[PDB]
Amino acid sequence: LGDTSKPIRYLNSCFVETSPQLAKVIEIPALIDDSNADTNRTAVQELIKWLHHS
Repeated sequence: LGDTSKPIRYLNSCFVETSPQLAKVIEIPALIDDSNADTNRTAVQELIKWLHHS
């Protein structure tokens, strides 16, 4: 229930944003839109591609 226009931040073991390949935790700003209860398929596609050998 947030804003579906923010980028995706990648976090390593530390608290500094780094390269996507050397990342540990994915931070999705929002999934369900706060305007007309929409859904964003970009985030799930990125999650699917990242949850692999990357």
